[PDB]
Amino acid sequence: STALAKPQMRGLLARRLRFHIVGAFMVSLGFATFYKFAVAEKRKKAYADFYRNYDSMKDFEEMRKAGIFQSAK
Amino acid sequence: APDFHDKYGNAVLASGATFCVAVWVYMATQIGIEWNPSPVGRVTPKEWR
Amino acid sequence: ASGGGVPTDEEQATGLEREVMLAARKGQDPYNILAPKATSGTKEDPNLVPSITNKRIVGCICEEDNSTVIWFWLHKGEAQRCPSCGTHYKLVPH
Amino acid sequence: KIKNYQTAPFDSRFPNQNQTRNCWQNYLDFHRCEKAMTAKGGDVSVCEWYRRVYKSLCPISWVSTWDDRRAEGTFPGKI
Amino acid sequence: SVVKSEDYALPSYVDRRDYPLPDVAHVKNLSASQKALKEKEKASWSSLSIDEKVELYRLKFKESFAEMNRSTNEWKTVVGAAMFFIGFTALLLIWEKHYVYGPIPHTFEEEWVAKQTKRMLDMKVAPIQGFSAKWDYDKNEWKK
Amino acid sequence: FENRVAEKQKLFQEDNGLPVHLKGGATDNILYRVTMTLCLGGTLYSLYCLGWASFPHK
Amino acid sequence: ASAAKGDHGGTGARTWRFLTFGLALPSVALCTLNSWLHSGHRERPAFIPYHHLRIRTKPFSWGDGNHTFFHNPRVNPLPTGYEK
Amino acid sequence: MFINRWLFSTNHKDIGTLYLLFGAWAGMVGTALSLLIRAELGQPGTLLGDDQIYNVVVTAHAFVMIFFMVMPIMIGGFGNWLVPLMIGAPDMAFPRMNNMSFWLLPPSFLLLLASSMVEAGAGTGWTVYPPLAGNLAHAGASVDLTIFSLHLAGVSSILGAINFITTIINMKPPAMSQYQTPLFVWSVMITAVLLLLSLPVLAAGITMLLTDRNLNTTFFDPAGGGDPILYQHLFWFFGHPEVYILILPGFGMISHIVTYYSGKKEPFGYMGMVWAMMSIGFLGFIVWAHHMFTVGMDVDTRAYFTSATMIIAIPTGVKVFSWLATLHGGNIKWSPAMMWALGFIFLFTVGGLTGIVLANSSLDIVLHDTYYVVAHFHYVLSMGAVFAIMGGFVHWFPLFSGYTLNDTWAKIHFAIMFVGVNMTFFPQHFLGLSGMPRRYSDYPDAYTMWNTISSMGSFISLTAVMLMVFIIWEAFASKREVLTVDLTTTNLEWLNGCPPPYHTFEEPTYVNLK
Amino acid sequence: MAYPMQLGFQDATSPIMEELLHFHDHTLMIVFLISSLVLYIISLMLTTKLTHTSTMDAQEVETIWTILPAIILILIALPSLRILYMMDEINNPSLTVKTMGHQWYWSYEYTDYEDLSFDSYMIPTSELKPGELRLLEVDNRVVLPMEMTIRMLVSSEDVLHSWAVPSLGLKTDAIPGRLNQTTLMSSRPGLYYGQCSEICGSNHSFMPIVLELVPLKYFEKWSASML
Amino acid sequence: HQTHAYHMVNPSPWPLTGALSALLMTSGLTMWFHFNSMTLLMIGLTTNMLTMYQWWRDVIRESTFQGHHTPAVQKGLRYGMILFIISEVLFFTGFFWAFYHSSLAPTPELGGCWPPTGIHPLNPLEVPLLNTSVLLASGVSITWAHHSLMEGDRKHMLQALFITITLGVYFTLLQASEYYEAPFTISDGVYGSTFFVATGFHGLHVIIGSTFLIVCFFRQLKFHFTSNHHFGFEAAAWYWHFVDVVWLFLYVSIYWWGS
Amino acid sequence: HYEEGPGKNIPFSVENKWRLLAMMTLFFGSGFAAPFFIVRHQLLKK
Amino acid sequence: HETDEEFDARWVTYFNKPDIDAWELRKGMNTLVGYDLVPEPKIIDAALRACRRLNDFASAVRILEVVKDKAGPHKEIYPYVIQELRPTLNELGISTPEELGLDKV
Amino acid sequence: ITAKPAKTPTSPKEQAIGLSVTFLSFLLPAGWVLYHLDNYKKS
Ligand code: HEA
Ligand SMILES: CCCCC/C=C\C/C=C\C/C=C\C/C=C\CCCC(=O)O[C@H](COC(=O)CCCCCCCCCCCCCCCCC)COP(=O)(O)OCCN
Ligand SMILES: CCCCCC/C=C\CCCCCCCCCC(=O)O[C@H](COC(=O)CCCCCCCCCCCCCCC)COP(=O)(O)OC[C@@H](O)CO
Ligand SMILES: CCCCCCCCCCO[C@@H]1O[C@H](CO)[C@@H](O[C@H]2O[C@H](CO)[C@@H](O)[C@H](O)[C@H]2O)[C@H](O)[C@H]1O
Ligand SMILES: CCCCCCCCCCO[C@@H]1O[C@H](CO)[C@@H](O[C@H]2O[C@H](CO)[C@@H](O)[C@H](O)[C@H]2O)[C@H](O)[C@H]1O
Ligand SMILES: C[C@H](CCC(=O)O)[C@H]1CC[C@H]2[C@@H]3[C@H](O)C[C@@H]4C[C@H](O)CC[C@]4(C)[C@H]3C[C@H](O)[C@]12C
Ligand code: CUA
Ligand SMILES: [Cu+2]
Ligand SMILES: [Mg+2]
Ligand code: NA
Ligand code: NA
Ligand SMILES: [Zn+2]
Repeated sequence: STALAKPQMRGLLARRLRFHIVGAFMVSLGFATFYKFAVAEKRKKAYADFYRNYDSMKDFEEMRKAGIFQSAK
Repeated sequence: APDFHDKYGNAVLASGATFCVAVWVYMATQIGIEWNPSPVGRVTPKEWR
Repeated sequence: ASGGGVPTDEEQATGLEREVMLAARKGQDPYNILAPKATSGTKEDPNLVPSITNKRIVGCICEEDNSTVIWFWLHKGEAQRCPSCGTHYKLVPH
Repeated sequence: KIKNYQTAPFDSRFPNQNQTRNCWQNYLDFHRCEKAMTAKGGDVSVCEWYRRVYKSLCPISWVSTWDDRRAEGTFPGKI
Repeated sequence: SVVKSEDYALPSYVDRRDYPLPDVAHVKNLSASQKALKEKEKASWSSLSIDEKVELYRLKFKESFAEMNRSTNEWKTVVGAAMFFIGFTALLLIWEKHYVYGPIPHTFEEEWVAKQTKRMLDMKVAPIQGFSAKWDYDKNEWKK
Repeated sequence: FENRVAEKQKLFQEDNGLPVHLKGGATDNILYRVTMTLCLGGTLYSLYCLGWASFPHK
Repeated sequence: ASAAKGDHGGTGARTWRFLTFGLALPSVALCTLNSWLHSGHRERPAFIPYHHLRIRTKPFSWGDGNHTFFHNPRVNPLPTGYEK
Repeated sequence: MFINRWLFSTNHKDIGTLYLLFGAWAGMVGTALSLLIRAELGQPGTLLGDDQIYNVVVTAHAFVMIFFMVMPIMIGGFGNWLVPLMIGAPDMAFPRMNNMSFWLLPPSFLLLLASSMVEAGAGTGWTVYPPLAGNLAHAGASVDLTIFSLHLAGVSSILGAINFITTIINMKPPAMSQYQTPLFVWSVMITAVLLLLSLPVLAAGITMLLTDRNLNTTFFDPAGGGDPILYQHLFWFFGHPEVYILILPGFGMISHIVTYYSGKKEPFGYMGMVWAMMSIGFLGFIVWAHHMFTVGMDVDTRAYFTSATMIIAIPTGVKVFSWLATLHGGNIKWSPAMMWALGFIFLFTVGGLTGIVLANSSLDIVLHDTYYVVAHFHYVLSMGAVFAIMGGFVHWFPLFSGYTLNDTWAKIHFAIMFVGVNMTFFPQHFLGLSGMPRRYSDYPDAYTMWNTISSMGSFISLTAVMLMVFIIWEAFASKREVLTVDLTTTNLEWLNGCPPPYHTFEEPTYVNLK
Repeated sequence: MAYPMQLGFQDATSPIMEELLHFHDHTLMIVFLISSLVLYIISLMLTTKLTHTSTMDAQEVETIWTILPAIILILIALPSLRILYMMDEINNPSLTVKTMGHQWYWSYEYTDYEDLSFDSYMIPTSELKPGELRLLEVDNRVVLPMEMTIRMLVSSEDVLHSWAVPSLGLKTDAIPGRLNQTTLMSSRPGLYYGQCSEICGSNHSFMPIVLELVPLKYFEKWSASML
Repeated sequence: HQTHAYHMVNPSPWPLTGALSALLMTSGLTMWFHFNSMTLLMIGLTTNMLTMYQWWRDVIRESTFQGHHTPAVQKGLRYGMILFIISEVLFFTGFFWAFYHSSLAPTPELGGCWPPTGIHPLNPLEVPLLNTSVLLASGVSITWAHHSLMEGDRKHMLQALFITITLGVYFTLLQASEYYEAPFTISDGVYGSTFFVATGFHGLHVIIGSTFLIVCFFRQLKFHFTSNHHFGFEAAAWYWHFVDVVWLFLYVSIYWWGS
Repeated sequence: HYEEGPGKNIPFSVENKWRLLAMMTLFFGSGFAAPFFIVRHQLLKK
Repeated sequence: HETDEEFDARWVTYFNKPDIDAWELRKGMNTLVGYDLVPEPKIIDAALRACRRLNDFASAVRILEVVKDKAGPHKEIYPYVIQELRPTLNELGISTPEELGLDKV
Repeated sequence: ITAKPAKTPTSPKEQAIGLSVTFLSFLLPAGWVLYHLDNYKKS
C-alpha cells in the first residue's frame, strides 16, 4: 500500500568516486604510519641500539679467536 | 542453449587446479631441486676451522 | 644578360600536376587540396559533399577546437546527420 | 712542514672523482724539480713532497711507463 | 537477420547498454502478419496482447538488456585452462631438471652449509638485522 | 640543345601497363636484370662467405 | 649586423651574379694568391717514436699493413721512422 | 604477382604486415635467447660451460628484442598499418622508400646472426663498450658485424622516421589540425622525431668504434689520447631516447585500447596526453648520463642528472592518471586487449617507479650493474612494451586479417603470460638489492632461491608464447569473418571494413572547417 | 655478504651505507604507496556498472596530478642530494690504496710508504676450504685498518671493470687511463665482499673483492710482511 | 581513380636492391677488414650505384615526364629533405662532440696539451682558408643559379651552376692535396682520428653534394626544370648550404681553435 | 588487380589449415630453434 | 553552469516537441544515458510520449530498460521510477519489461 | 565485435592436434640441443 521514497538519482558515479578517493587517502595515511613503525623506525632503532655500546675491539678479538683473518691470528 | 563454459567450465576449473597444484608440488619437493633456504632456525652451525 | 630558355609550368607541366594547376585557375578543387567551408548545416541548407561514387566518409569536427573527429559514411540519398552534433550532410555524386 | 707524511692530502686543484691529473701533475712537478736541482748542483730533497704525493697516487705501471719513456726520449710532457 | 560482409559501410545494429536505440531495426523485412502488427501498433497499445508486444520488441531489437548483460561461466574455463598450462610448464621443468641439469656444486652439501653457516656467524655477517642478528651468541642457538 | 621533354612525356605516359622502372624500353629490362642478378648472386656469395667464416680454418 | 654594402630593393639574379664576380670570386683569387705564396715544403721535424702517434693496433687492410692510406714518404714516418 | 606484391611493395598495409611477420619471428629468436639466459642461471654452477657464449646470448637477446622485435612491430607494423588509416591518407608520403626501411631489416638481422656464428661472437653487452668491444679483447669480425647490423637497422629507422614525420605533417585532411589527430598518430610522430635525432649520434659513435677497431683511430683508446667514457656518452645520448622510442607507440596504443574498451568516444585529457608525450620526448634527451653514475663524474653533474631524470615522472603520471580517468565511468568491456592494457597500466607504473629509485645517483651507486636494473627495465619492457604490443595485436588482428581470435583462448594466454613475467622478474628486485651483479653466468650460493624461481617463471612465459602461436593458427584455421565493429565514429581505421581494401581513401574524407 | 632468501640491502658497514638504507626506506614507502594507489584506483574504476561516457573536463584535476607528484619528487630529491653531497664531502684520508682491474683478477697497491702490491684472484670452487664461500673468496684479501677514512683509487690495465663492495655502499668503475677516487670507512672489523661490476669478458663473474678490516697495528704488521 | 593529390608509386624493385646493396657493402667491408678480400665490397658498391641511379631516374620519370609531383607531393619532398639534412647534422654533431671531448681535456698520453706533443697542425691561414673562401663563394654562386632559374634565364643558370660545381671540385682537389701533404695521419692518436674522420666524412658529403649538383646540371641542360618547379635543384642547394655550414664549423673548431 | 579480402592480403596461404600449421610451425619453430643451434655451433667449435 | 531543474526542463522540452522524428528520439536517449544520472520520471514521461507519437512501442520498453540499467546496483531507483510512471504507462498501454518477460536471461 | 560462424570450424580434436604440433615445434629441437649439451661440451 505504501509508495516508495524518491532516492538520489543524480551524480551516483561521482559520489562513489569521492567517497572512495577519500578512503584511499585515509588508508594511505594508515599505511605510512604502519610502515614508519614497522620498517623505517625499526631500522633506525636497530642500528642505534647495535652501536650504542658496541665495542669494535671486542668484536675484532672474537673474530680473531674464531680464526677468520689472514692478517691476525 | 548451454555453451562450452556451462557444459565443461566446472570440470576444467577443478581438473586444471588439481593438476597444477599436484605437478608443481611434485616438481618442488620430489626431484632434488635445491632451493637453498635460509639456515636461520634450520641449520646447526658446525666447526669449520 | 637576362635571356630566356627555361620552360614554364604552363608550357610543360603534365599529368596530375597540370590538372591541379588548370583547375585552380578556374577556382575548382577536384583533388581535394582545400578544406570545404561549412554551410549552416540545417536540413534546409545541408553541407554538400561531392563524390565520384555513391558514398564518402565524412569527418565532423562538431565544435571549433574539438580534438575528437566524428567519422561516418555519407550515402547518396536523403541528407544524413552527424551522430554527435546532428549537423546535416548531403552527398552530391559527380 | 717537513715529514709526518701519511698520504697525499686533499688538493683543491683536483676536487673531483677523476684524480688522473693529480697523479700526472705531481709526477711532472717531481721530475721538473729534480731536473732543476741536479743541474744547478743543489739537493733533490727539496723535491720530496712531489715525490711522496705522486708515489702515493700514481699506479705503479703508469710511473714505470712514464719512466721508461723519459729514458727513451718519448715522454710527451714538458720536463 | 543476416548481416553481410559487403554491408560494412551501412548503418548497423548493435546491442549495447550505453547505446539503447541503435541506428536500424533488428528486423527490416516484415511478413504479412508482421505488417498487420505494425499497423495495429498505430492504434492504442492497450489493445495489443502481451505476445504482440513481445513480437514488436523482437522486431526492433535482438537481445533485451537482461540477455545482453548476462554473466557467463567463461571465467571457469579461463582460470582452469591457465592452471592447466601452468601445470604443463612444471612438466617441462621436471624434464629440464632430469635431462639438462647436472649436479650442483659441492658447497650445497649439508655438512658444507653447516660449516659455512658457522663461519658466517664467526664473521658476524649482517649482525645488525640480516643474519647474525638472528643468532644468540650467549645461548649458542638461533634466537626464538 | 633542344627541349625534348614533351617526347619523353608521351613515352612515359603511354597506356601500356608498364611500371615506371621498365617504361623506358628494353634497356630498362637489361639494367634491371643486371642489377638484380648482381644483388641476388652477391647475396648468395655473402652466405657462402658466412659459411666459410663460421668455422676455424688457418 | 654586417660589413658594409648596400644593394637590395628586390634582390635577384643580377645582384647575386654581381656578388659572385665582384666579391666571392675575387676573394677566392686573393686566397689562392695567399696560398701559393706560402706554399713550398717546410723542414720535417726530427723523428721521435712517441707512443701516442703512429698507432698500430691492427694492420691496415691494404699495402704491407703499416702504411696509412695517403702515406707521404716525405713527411709521414713509419713507427720505426722515416723511410729512406 | 607474388614478387611484385610482397618484394616490390609500395603499399602501407602490406608493408605493415611484413613488419609484423618479421617482428613476430624475431620475438621467437629473442625469447629463445632469454630462455638460454635463464637456463644458465636456473641452478648454481655452469650450464654452458662457456661464459663467452653466455655473454653472446645476453648481448644478442637485447639486440633482437629491441631492434628486431619491438621497433619493427610498433613502428613498422602498427605504425604503417594504422597511421595512414587514422588520418584518412592513401598511403605513406614515400611509399617506395618505406619498402626499403622494411627490406633493410632482414640483412641487419643476418649480420647479427653472422656476428654470433663467426669467431666467438660479440660477448659485449648490448652497450658494446670499449675496450672490451675493441680489437684486442674482441679481435676478429664479430663486433664489426654487430656494428654493421646496427648501421643498417639505424638507416632503416632514420628513413622510416623521415617517412612518418612527413606523412603525419603533410597528409592529413586539410581541415584537420595536429590537435585533431588521434593519440597513436601523435605517439608515432614523437617517436620518429626521437629516432631522427638520436640514431645519427649512435651511428657516429659506433663508426668511431669501427675505425678504432680497423683504421687505427683512437677515439676511445687512452694510448692515443682517447677515452672509453666518450663512447658511453655517445651511446647513451642515443640509448636513453631509445627507451622512450620503445615505449611511446605503446603509450599511443594503450590510449586507443583503454578508450575503446571503456566505451568512450575519446581519451580523457587529450591535450594533456599530447603535452605529456612531447614533454617526455624532450626530457628524454637531457638525462642520458644516469647510465653513467659510477664512471667517476663530478658530483654537480650527478645532482643535475638525478633531478632532470626525476622530472619525467610528472608528465608520465599525467598519462597514467588520464588512462585511469578514461576507464572512469566506462561501460567496461573485459576483452583480452583490455586485460593487456590494464596489466600495462599497473606493471608499467611499477617499473617506472623503480626507475625513479635508480634516478637517485646516491642509491644508484649500489644498484647500478645489479639485477635491480634488470628488474626495473623488464617491468617497463616485458610488461609495458610487450603488453602494449599484445593488446594492440589482439585488438587490431581482426582489422588486419578480417578474422576473429577466440577470446577465451586469448584470455587464457594473457593469464599465463601475466603469471610468468611476474614470477620471472619480481624476485630480481631482491637479487639486485642484495647485490647480485647483472651480466653474470653464475652467482654466490646465497642468491640461489630467487634465481631458481625467476628461471621457473621464464618457462611459464614460454608456454604463453607457444600458446600465442596456436591461437593465431586457430583463428586462421577457423575463418570467423568479422561483421560489425562498434565505435567506428571515433576509430576511423575500422571504417573501411576488415581487412580494408588494398587502396583506401582513394577518395579522401570530407572534413569541413566551419 | 648476502645471505639466503635476502630481500633487501646487505647490512650497512659504513655510515654512508646506513644513510642509503634510511633513504631507500623513505623512497620505497613512496613507491609502495603510489603503486598501491594506482592498483586500487584501477580496481575502483572497474567495479561499477554506473557509467558516465560524455566528455569530461580535465583542467581542474590535472593541477592535482602535476603538483602532488612534483611535491613528492622534491621530497625524494632533498634527502637524495643531501647524501650525494655528504659522500662527496672532504674527508681527509689517512691511507691511499690503489686497485687495478685486469682480466680477470684485481691487483692492489699500497704505496704511501713502501712499494707493496699483490694480485687477488678468486679461490676456485674445487680448492675452497670447508666453510668458505663459492665465487667470493680470494687468495689475497685487501687488508685495511678499521675505523679510518681510506682513499681508494681505481683504474684498469685492460678493459673496463668496476670495483664494488655493497655493504660499504661502494661501486667505482675501473677505466684504463683514468684514476677514479672513492672513500671507504668501515665502522667494524670483519670481511666484506664484492664482485666485479662492469662486464669485462668471459670471467666477469669470477673476480671478486674481499676486504679484511682489522685494527691499525695489525694492518701495519701485515703490510710490512707483504713487502 | 583517385581524387586526392598524392602519389601512389608503382611497385618497385629498388628498395630491395638497395637493401641488398647495403648487405653487400657491409659484409664486404667485413671481408676486406678481416679476410683480405675486396670482392663483396666491390659488388655492393656497384649495386648501390645502380640502385641510386635507377631509383632517382624513376623519380625524374614520375615528375618531369609523368606529372605526379603536385604541390602536395612537392611539399612532402621538402619536409623529407629538411628532415634528412637534420639527421645528417646530428651525425656530424657526434664527431664534433668527440673532437671537443678529446681537445678540451687532453690526457697525459698527449702530453696533457692540445695540440698533442709531436703534432704540427696545418696553418689555418693557408689552404684551409682558401677552402673556406671556395665553399663560401660556391654558396653565392648557387644562389645566383637559383635566382636565374626562377627568372627563367637558362644560360645564366647553367653558368652559375657550373661555377658552383667547379668550386666544389676545387675544394675536393685542394683537400685531397692537403691530405697527401699533411705530416700527421689518421693513426696519429686522437688528433689524427678526429681530424681525418670528421673532415673525411665532410669531404664525402662534398663529393655527394657535387654529384647532386652535376645531376641538376644535366637535367637543366635537358630542360627538365621549369621556372617555378625545380625541387631537385632546391634540395641540392639546401644540401650544398649544409655542406658549406659544416665546413665553417670544422674550420673554426678543428683547424683554427684546435691549432 | 591483387586479391583482396580475408585470407588474401597476406604472403602465405590459409586455404588449407593443415598446410598452414606446417608453414607456421616451420616459421616460428625456425626462429625459436636458431639460438639453440647457434649455442651448439659455438660449443662444438672449441 | 546549470541547475538540475533547468537540465531536466531542457530534456522535457526536447522530447515534447510534437513533430520530434525517430532520429531525434534515438539521439536524445543515446545522449542522455551518457550522463552521470538516472533521468527524472518527468524526462522519461516525455520520451515515452514521444515514442507514442512515433508509433514505436518497442522503443518505449527499451527506454524503461535503460532507466533500470543506468541505476547500476542502486536497486531502489527503477521501482521508484516505474511507480512514478504508472499513470503514463496505464494511459499509453506501455507494458514494462518485467510484464513482458524481457527481464529474463 | 560481431562475426560470422567459422567457415571451416576447428573441432576440439583439431585444436588438440594444432596445439600439440605447435608445442612440439618449439620443444623438440631445443630439447634435443639441451639434452645433448654434454656431448657438445665434450668437444
Ligand atoms: C620502455 C623502456 C624504459 C622506460 C620507459 C624507462 C623509464 C625510466 N627509467 Fe629505465 N631503463 C630501461 C628501459 C626503460 N626505462 C632500460 C633498458 C634500462 C637499462 C639499460 C642498460 O643498462 O642495459 C634502464 C635503465 C635506467 C637507469 C640506469 C640505472 C643503472 O644502469 O644503474 C635509470 C636511472 O635513472 C632509469 C630511470 C628511469 C626513469 C626515471 C624512467 C621514467 O621514464 C619512468 C616514469 C614513470 C613513472 C614514475 C611511473 C608512472 C608515474 C606516476 C604514477 C606518477 C607519480 C610518480 C611519482 C611521484 C614518482 N632507467
Ligand atoms: C681525399 C679528399 C676528400 C676526402 C674524403 C675522401 C674519401 C672519404 C670517403 C669516405 C670516408 C668515410 C669514412 C671515413 C673513415 C675514414 C676516412 C677518413 C678520411 C681519409 O681519407 O683519411 C685518410 C685515411 O683513410 C683511411 O684510413 C682509409 C679510408 C678508406 C676505408 C674507409 C672504410 C670505413 C667506412 C666506414 C663507413 C661507415 C658509414 C656509416 C654511416 C651510417 C649512417 C647511419 C687520411 O690519410 P692518412 O694517410 O691517414 O693521413 C694523411 C697523411 N699524409
Ligand atoms: C665516393 C662517393 C660515393 C657517393 C655515393 C652517393 C653518390 C651521390 C648521390 C648524389 C645524390 C643525387 C640525387 C639525385 C636526385 C635526382 C632526382 C630528383 O631530383 O627528383 C626531384 C624530386 O627530388 C627528390 O626526390 C629529392 C630526393 C632526395 C635526394 C637526396 C640526395 C642526397 C643524399 C645522398 C646520400 C647521402 C648518404 C651519406 C651517408 C654518410 C624531381 O622533382 P623536380 O626536380 O621538381 O622535377 C620535376 C619538374 O621537372 C616538373 O616541372
Ligand atoms: C660503404 C662505404 C665503403 C667505403 C669505401 C671503401 C673503399 C676502400 C677501397 C680501398 O682500395 C684500396 O686502396 C689502397 C690505396 O693505398 C690500395 O693499396 C694498393 O696500392 C698501394 C700503392 O698505391 C700499395 O700499398 C699496394 O700495392 C696496394 O695495396 C688497395 O689495394 C686498394 O684496394
Ligand atoms: C628452453 C626450451 C626447452 C624446453 C624443454 C624441452 C622439453 C623436452 C621436449 C622433448 O625433447 C626431446 O627429449 C627427448 C628425451 O626425453 C630427447 O630424446 C633423447 O633422449 C631419448 C631418451 O633417453 C633418446 O631416446 C633419444 O634418442 C635422445 O635424443 C629428444 O632428442 C628431445 O627432442
Ligand atoms: C650549350 C649551352 C647553350 C644552351 C642550350 O641551347 O643548350 C651552353 C650555355 C651555357 C654553357 C655552359 C656554361 O657557359 C658554363 C660552362 C662555361 C665553360 O666555358 C664551357 C662549359 C660550360 C659548361 C658551358 C657549356 C655550353 O656552352 C653551355 C651549356
Ligand atoms: Cu672484471 Cu667484470
Ligand atoms: Cu635512461
Ligand atoms: Mg656499469
Ligand atoms: Na650458471
Ligand atoms: Na626554387
Ligand atoms: Zn558533428
